[PDB]
Amino acid sequence: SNKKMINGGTVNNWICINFSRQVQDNLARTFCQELAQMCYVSGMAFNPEPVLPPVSARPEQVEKVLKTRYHDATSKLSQGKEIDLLIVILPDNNGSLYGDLKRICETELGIVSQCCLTKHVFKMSKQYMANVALKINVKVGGRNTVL
Ligand SMILES: Nc1nc2c(ncn2[C@@H]2O[C@H](COP(=O)(O)O)[C@@H](O)[C@H]2O)c(=O)[nH]1
Repeated sequence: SNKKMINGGTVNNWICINFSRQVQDNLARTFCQELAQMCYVSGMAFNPEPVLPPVSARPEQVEKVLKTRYHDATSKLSQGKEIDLLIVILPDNNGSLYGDLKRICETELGIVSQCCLTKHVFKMSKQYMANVALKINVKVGGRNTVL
């Protein structure tokens, strides 16, 4: 048996930010759609569409891009609703970007985030997607089986 979802969590509102120069907008878009689909069919409630389309940013602007995109997306929601998930596409080798990302999301924005390496965005294998869905589920309060 592979791990599966016991209780599927809910992602009604999400956005994507891309930090890889090898990834065009449409590919980030397509990647997130496949991930959203996997999350759903695994047992989550997961909106097939993001609050805002993906945006591409330079790692040097991590603080600015995250805070601005967070503000703009949140202001788009019905009053009192909040963003459930940020999906981040990042370069295979990213130095301090991963850590910066997590510190900002954890301690300033208070948003759940899922990082995805460029290599996986190009391959988009079903096994990868299933694994990332499992991680997302736990992060938003769902529960998975144990082996
Ligand atoms: N743990 C960790 N993962 C990283 C780092 N940089 C990129 N990643 C990628 O981020 C993914 C995990 O993302 P998370 O689930 O923490 O949002 C891993 O698959 C890994 O490929 C890093 O510095 N530390």
